[PDB]
Order: sequence, then C-alpha cells, then structure tokens
Amino acid sequence: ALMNSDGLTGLSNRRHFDEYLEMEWRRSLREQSQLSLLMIDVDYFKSYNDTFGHVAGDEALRQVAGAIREGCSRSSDLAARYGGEEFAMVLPGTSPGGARLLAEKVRRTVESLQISHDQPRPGSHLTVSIGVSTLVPGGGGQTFRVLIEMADQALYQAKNNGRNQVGLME
Repeated sequence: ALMNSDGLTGLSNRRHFDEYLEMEWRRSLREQSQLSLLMIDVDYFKSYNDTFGHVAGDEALRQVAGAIREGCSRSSDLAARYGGEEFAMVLPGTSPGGARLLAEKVRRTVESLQISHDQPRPGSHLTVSIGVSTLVPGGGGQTFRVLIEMADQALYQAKNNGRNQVGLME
C-alpha cells in the first residue's frame, strides 16, 4: 500500500487530498478566507480506453497528471487523482478569478500534449473539462465536501456545454 500517493500518477491519493481539504476548509472558516477547488476530468475517456486500451489510457492519465502538477505552482496548492480520470486541485488563498485562470492554464497544458483521440471526431486531441468552485466557509452544518459538490456541479456545466472547458460555480 501507498500512504499518501496514487500509484499510477504519483500525485496525492483521495484520502490524503480529502484530509488536506478539510484542514484548509476549517482554516478558511476561521480566517473567513476564500478557498478554491478544481475538479478535473478527462473528456471522452471511456471511448479512449475502449479504442486505445487501458495501457494507452494509463499513459494518458500520467501525462495529464504532469499537466496538473505544472499548474501546481505554489506550495499551498495540492493535486490528487480522485479516481479514474478524475483529478482534484485545492487552491488555498485563491480567488474565483485566480482559480479560473489556473484551470485554464491546466486545460491548455493538457491540449499541448497533443494526445490523439478520435472523439469527438477523427483527428482530435485529448482534452479535460474542469469544474471550479470557491467559497468562504460558513456556519451551521456545512462540511468541506460542499466545495467538492460545487465543483462537481461546475464540472457538469462544463461537460454539458461542450467539454474542453472550465465550468464555474458562483
């Protein structure tokens, strides 16, 4: 077993990520500071594995992890593979605008890989959709997972508005 990382990509694993996110949520709750989150998801990944095989798939995920840690400039940022082709990045102290720009950096860096795909049509390249959320944590029964929920809602927006794009929550 691995304690903090993902075997395939070498990024953080889900458990390590969730724990960090909860600490940062609570930090932001006490500071009343903005906490942003990216949920990043390879487009047409099912088709991709079916057509090119799980080895090709794994190599693609590895390259995407590379794109992702590249966007992971600042020490306080943390990137994980949440599961399958789903990744996550926490961005403490990051405004909606800053979160969105960084997601665009990641999105473009993924396109720069030029990984050939035949979706949405022959001659295409691998892309990611990204949901961005940001919140100043509040009172009552509101856990850190609301931030994930918001990003996942943003992710649906991006996925249903044509993919290869960033969705936004607020």
